[PDB]
Amino acid sequence: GRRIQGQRRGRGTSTFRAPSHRYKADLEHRKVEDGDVIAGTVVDIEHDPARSAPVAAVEFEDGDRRLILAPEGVGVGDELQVGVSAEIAPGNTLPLAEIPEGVPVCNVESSPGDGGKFARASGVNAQLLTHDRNVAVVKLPSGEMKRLDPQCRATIGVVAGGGRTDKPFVKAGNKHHKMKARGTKWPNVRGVAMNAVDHPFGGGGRQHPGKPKSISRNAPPGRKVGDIASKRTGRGG
Amino acid sequence: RSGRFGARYGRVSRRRVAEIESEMNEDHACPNCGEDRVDRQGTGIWQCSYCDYKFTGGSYKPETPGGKTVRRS
Amino acid sequence: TGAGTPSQGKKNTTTHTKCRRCGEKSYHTKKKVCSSCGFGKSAKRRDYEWQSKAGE
RNA sequence: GUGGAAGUCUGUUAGAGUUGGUGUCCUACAAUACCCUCUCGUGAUCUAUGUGUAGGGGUGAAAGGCCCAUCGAGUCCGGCA
RNA sequence: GUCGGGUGAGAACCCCGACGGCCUAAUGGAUAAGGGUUCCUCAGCACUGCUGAUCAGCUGAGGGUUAGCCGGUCCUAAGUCAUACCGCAACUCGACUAUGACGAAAUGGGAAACGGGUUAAUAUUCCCGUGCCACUAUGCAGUGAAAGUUGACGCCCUGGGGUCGAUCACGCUGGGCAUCGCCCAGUCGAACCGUCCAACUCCGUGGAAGCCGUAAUGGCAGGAAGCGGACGAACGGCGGCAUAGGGAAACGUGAUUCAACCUGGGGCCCAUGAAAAGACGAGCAUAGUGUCCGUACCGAGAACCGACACAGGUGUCCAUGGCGGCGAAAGCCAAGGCCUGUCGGGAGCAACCAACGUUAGGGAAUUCGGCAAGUUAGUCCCGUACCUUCGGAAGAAGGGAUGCCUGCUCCGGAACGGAGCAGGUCGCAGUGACUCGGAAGCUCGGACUGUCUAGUAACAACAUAGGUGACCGCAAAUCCGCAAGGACUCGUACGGUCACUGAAUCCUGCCCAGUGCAGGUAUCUGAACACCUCGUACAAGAGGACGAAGGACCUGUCAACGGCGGGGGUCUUAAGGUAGCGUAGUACCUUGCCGCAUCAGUAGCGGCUUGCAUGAAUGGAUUAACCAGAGCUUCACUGUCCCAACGUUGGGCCCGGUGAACUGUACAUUCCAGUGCGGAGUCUGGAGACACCCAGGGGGAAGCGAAGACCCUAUGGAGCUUUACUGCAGGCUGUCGCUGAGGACUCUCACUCCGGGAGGAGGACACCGAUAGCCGGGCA
RNA sequence: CGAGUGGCUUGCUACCUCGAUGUCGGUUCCCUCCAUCCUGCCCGUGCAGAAGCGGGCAAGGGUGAGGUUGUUCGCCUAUUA
RNA sequence: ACGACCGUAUAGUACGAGAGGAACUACGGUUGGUGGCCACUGGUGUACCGGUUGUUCGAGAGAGCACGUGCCGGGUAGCCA
Ligand SMILES: [Cl-]
Ligand SMILES: [Cl-]
Ligand SMILES: [Cl-]
Ligand SMILES: [K+]
Ligand SMILES: [Mg+2]
Ligand SMILES: [Mg+2]
Ligand SMILES: [Mg+2]
Ligand SMILES: [Mg+2]
Ligand SMILES: [Mg+2]
Ligand SMILES: [Mg+2]
Ligand SMILES: [Mg+2]
Ligand SMILES: [Mg+2]
Ligand SMILES: [Mg+2]
Ligand SMILES: [Mg+2]
Ligand SMILES: [Mg+2]
Ligand SMILES: [Mg+2]
Ligand SMILES: [Mg+2]
Ligand SMILES: [Mg+2]
Ligand SMILES: [Mg+2]
Ligand SMILES: [Mg+2]
Ligand SMILES: [Mg+2]
Ligand SMILES: [Mg+2]
Ligand SMILES: [Mg+2]
Ligand SMILES: [Mg+2]
Ligand SMILES: [Mg+2]
Ligand SMILES: [Mg+2]
Ligand SMILES: [Mg+2]
Ligand SMILES: [Mg+2]
Ligand SMILES: [Mg+2]
Ligand SMILES: [Mg+2]
Ligand SMILES: [Mg+2]
Ligand SMILES: [Mg+2]
Ligand SMILES: [Mg+2]
Ligand SMILES: [Mg+2]
Ligand SMILES: [Mg+2]
Ligand SMILES: [Mg+2]
Ligand SMILES: [Mg+2]
Ligand SMILES: [Mg+2]
Ligand SMILES: [Mg+2]
Ligand SMILES: [Mg+2]
Ligand SMILES: [Mg+2]
Ligand SMILES: [Mg+2]
Ligand SMILES: [Mg+2]
Ligand SMILES: [Mg+2]
Ligand SMILES: [Mg+2]
Ligand SMILES: [Mg+2]
Ligand SMILES: [Mg+2]
Ligand SMILES: [Mg+2]
Ligand SMILES: [Mg+2]
Ligand SMILES: [Mg+2]
Ligand SMILES: [Mg+2]
Ligand code: NA
Ligand code: NA
Ligand code: NA
Ligand code: NA
Ligand code: NA
Ligand code: NA
Ligand code: NA
Ligand code: NA
Ligand code: NA
Ligand code: NA
Ligand code: NA
Ligand code: NA
Ligand code: NA
Ligand code: NA
Ligand code: NA
Ligand code: NA
Ligand code: NA
Ligand code: NA
Ligand code: NA
Ligand code: NA
Ligand code: NA
Ligand code: NA
Repeated sequence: GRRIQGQRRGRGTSTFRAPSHRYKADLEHRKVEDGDVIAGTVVDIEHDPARSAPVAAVEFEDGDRRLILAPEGVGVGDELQVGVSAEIAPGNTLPLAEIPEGVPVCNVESSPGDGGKFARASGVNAQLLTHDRNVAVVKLPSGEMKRLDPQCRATIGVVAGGGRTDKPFVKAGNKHHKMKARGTKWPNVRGVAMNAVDHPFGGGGRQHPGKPKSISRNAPPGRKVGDIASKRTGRGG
Repeated sequence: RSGRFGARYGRVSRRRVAEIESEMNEDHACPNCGEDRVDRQGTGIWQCSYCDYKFTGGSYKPETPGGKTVRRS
Repeated sequence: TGAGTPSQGKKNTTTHTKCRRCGEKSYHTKKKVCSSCGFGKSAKRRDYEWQSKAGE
């Protein structure tokens, strides 16, 4: 047979890459010596081509000009602060330790100082639940309880652009334009619509998969397709 | 509203697209001024044509249910 | 469109040109490599044993 | 009434495509052509140039399509008498 | 093309004049690539030119391309390369990270040139005139100088400014026409320097409680109009440039609509629409310097690619020449180009063929099928069904009007803009040509726009939004690499991966036995190392104990693969077909039966329906809109038919010139029969038959063309599949090494990652190397 | 029940061709056979007539148009000697 | 190179209870086939004449083009059914 589409992807050819050269900024938390004296003013609100959501242009006291993962409720003129003794309001960034429980937070770090990893897409937010000297339980948007280092910095508020998924693309053209700004090959041809040579589900005189769709985790690339290690399938039960 | 879609796509598509744009286009009471002057500048970007306030909000609404919850707690 | 005569008309692109090193018209001006002597790819001159019969 | 949206309509505008005639041609004008007819024509549009992906590998809105008249595994030489 | 004429040994096609035509986004003008001297001149015709040639893109010989201000050159783009590092057995191999370099000639960014003249051939390059830019030097000014601005940017709608062009009025110069008084051309003049400024922004004044404003949105006591002011545009106006230039001459003036160019307002995005160099910021004089490379010509029905002077293919700018009209449409005509989509002469010119016109009466009877052809048509007025997702259906359908002439009205600033009125009036016909829909209904399919088999399939197939399930918290899931490393990812679950279904609407039943996947598991099974026993002065080897993943066993799961019967009033094997739909693009029987429709209907539609062998995201049903998709009906139409005729153009036939190919064992005037390996011009018997030639339509040579695609055979091949054989990657798992201190646990010091670092997290695990068991058509 | 003729169907066989004898149906155009559908001349009749029925000789001529179906076949309609 | 049919007279006759209903012969026409011909009807008739739309030659007159007639109306000869 020939290599399946999932294998072509790995090669990182043009068709599969993201238009990085068009992307604006690698939104990461600032590196403050300590103290927390660092603050800045929201100079503008831009569209982030990589996340289909707003990103705030900020200018810091030390001259530094950098874009940022803007949560909802931030506008031009607003003063944002970053540091251990930063104020407890939307747009400000401080370790989960200095953050009062029950307060929605976004752009949470995994390892303190990594710049933020969790909850960064439109509308989402984590949820600081439990405190400690060692751990700070945070409920990620997927609903998982993530035990974290209290030193992990995070931003107060829900990520801006909420509700994006509510309106349907309606037409292929709209999907086309979105897809064109991501690292994804689109449209999608169904495996069952290909030839035996092209995909494990290909072939036949009619369209249906050969074997059952649920594939073992141990399956090799070229075969791992369909329902990957499904714990169950369907809706009933 | 969705009436620009002609006799295409079906109920739900033009239903949700109309309503979303109905609420999206409404005379929104500005934050930087209690004046009904908020207009969507782009995806999630809003502005009070009155005081020129450019701010972040939901993709289609200037304020989202989750956004209002932030101010509370 | 036919892949024959009709597809021949668009062929006004220059690729292989006179090679500064070997004098052959095989210097691919876009790759900057000579298909004949390897100039641009190799300090050594391009040469393979399959260029002649195995026992010669 | 204003406004002027649209993978919106008419359209041989340019441009793109290729349904029927199973016409003409079929030692051709042409190793895929000619004529009439027909489809699209603000968009998932068309196009020039530059540039990337290479052979059990690419590329593929998937026809086993396409990768220089070469494709259910290109071409060249070699293994090879 | 034709008639004259020119040249010449020779002229249908080389040149001149005339008459006649063709080309209008091209057959004109300017160019990119590519070609490479094809460009110009002279001399030629052996070659090449679909005939000829005195001609030529041919042959020979000469000549021809001139730049500070056009391009390159410089900058950076997708991206490329080189060096270092690292990998690899190794490299001309290989990913990342550094550095450097490369990467745009029409068409990215960018310091600066216009006018005239000139050659056989160049020309923003040469010459004359005028102008401009950069650098450097000198002199004066200046201490400013780097903040900021610019370069620098998407799609849609739109206002204002405004040049050329076009047109209008009028004047002047020249030309044309000659029933009139019209018609045509011209009426010129740059770069640059100086100056003017709408729009936007802002300031003062002012003081609106309802006003201001727009094509539209809109604006305001947080200060509206008005008034004054700051900043501030054109490739535009104006002055110079210019008793420069150009013109035979006059060498105009106003206007309208306004390409270019300038400047504003609005709207859209699950889409956000380069960068760098450079410039500005930041004056003036005088002088000096401004090298190097490109520059000819073609740019195409003869200079390019396609073996050809190939009916194919091949990017950009001229989209404002006139009438016409909605128009960058048709048709006609300028300017400019051409008669080289390059063989001619002759026959009322037959048959036959290709394109095509018209055909009485009938009117789809033709045919698989209205295939082909035809019908309809532009604009305004009236009017418009079922159905529908309320958008649509819809130009539904149907009905009427339409020219010219005279005089007017309304809208608007006006148009050489538009809407109307009254009277008169011609034709068979007023969208008079051209341009220019035939209409209606039922059913099947896919929702729609879109995609596809370059070259027999355009479709119902792919895609799609929409629906659904699966995996993953990112040191992730998925994927690429042998490695060093990499894509996804400037991404983070409203994510993105892997799959199925395929808009909306109503819905989506029952089944976990087999298979798959996943979870659990007392017990059973389960490799190697280590450990114990026997054995061996050691070893091979035999047994035992412990036992991971995996399996047995148990559970979960069908919008996983799939299934939804036989029998009787349960059995196989889990269940036993629910809503719906149904003789289906699925129904063998079959032209099922009844009905509609027709004279007649294997068709089509409707109903019934026991369904050989329908049925729910292997999605079921339904459904508006859409369609070069399949079937059927009606009106209209007509040479499709009855049944053919006549005509038009190009061939065909004859003549001059040019000049192939296919095919050929031999013989050959055959016909009827026979025979023969059963399908004979040639054998046998008869018959017929004087030779040669022209035209024809193709009966035969089992005609020519292709070592049959069908079928079988070969211990032939290849692509594909799998619970075929055997193996190989890969994943999971145990063990060993790295690996350290104190059957469950602590620690830090290796090792890993985060963090700039201090330092934090992790930590003897993980990674990596080795081996063992399992899974393993991903691959051989 | 028995004896045959034909070579249209079907089957059987594997003689001919696999370095190819172009398919079915249709169409168009030509010749033929007779086991005669009509027409001519006859015989019988359960032959009154009329209309038939059965048979003989006979191949000169004729044997047509349409609806469903690709159909051949066949079903159906109206004309017809 | 002619095949076949229908009709009238025969005849409401023969025959027959009646209903019904022939023939020999003589005529008239139809259909199919065939050969020829064009006075007549019809088609053609890019010979010809007229009308008229657009555009060009200034208008007028008179012309060119609109595919091998722009279109519309009429149409001689010939050729045809
Ligand atoms: Cl998406
Ligand atoms: Cl140039
Ligand atoms: Cl405006
Ligand atoms: K054969
Ligand atoms: Mg990042
Ligand atoms: Mg979705
Ligand atoms: Mg992409
Ligand atoms: Mg798909
Ligand atoms: Mg397929
Ligand atoms: Mg496979
Ligand atoms: Mg399917
Ligand atoms: Mg399926
Ligand atoms: Mg090819
Ligand atoms: Mg459209
Ligand atoms: Mg169209
Ligand atoms: Mg390209
Ligand atoms: Mg196939
Ligand atoms: Mg020369
Ligand atoms: Mg010359
Ligand atoms: Mg000469
Ligand atoms: Mg460069
Ligand atoms: Mg440029
Ligand atoms: Mg020249
Ligand atoms: Mg030149
Ligand atoms: Mg030529
Ligand atoms: Mg007729
Ligand atoms: Mg018929
Ligand atoms: Mg018929
Ligand atoms: Mg047709
Ligand atoms: Mg007025
Ligand atoms: Mg007409
Ligand atoms: Mg059907
Ligand atoms: Mg479709
Ligand atoms: Mg094809
Ligand atoms: Mg199609
Ligand atoms: Mg086709
Ligand atoms: Mg489909
Ligand atoms: Mg989907
Ligand atoms: Mg989805
Ligand atoms: Mg039925
Ligand atoms: Mg189900
Ligand atoms: Mg003989
Ligand atoms: Mg063979
Ligand atoms: Mg076969
Ligand atoms: Mg094989
Ligand atoms: Mg790291
Ligand atoms: Mg295999
Ligand atoms: Mg033959
Ligand atoms: Mg007989
Ligand atoms: Mg006979
Ligand atoms: Mg004419
Ligand atoms: Na399949
Ligand atoms: Na309105
Ligand atoms: Na075509
Ligand atoms: Na290969
Ligand atoms: Na070989
Ligand atoms: Na000026
Ligand atoms: Na015009
Ligand atoms: Na000639
Ligand atoms: Na379309
Ligand atoms: Na089961
Ligand atoms: Na199961
Ligand atoms: Na089923
Ligand atoms: Na389509
Ligand atoms: Na005709
Ligand atoms: Na023949
Ligand atoms: Na194969
Ligand atoms: Na017999
Ligand atoms: Na037989
Ligand atoms: Na043979
Ligand atoms: Na046949
Ligand atoms: Na006979
Ligand atoms: Na029939």
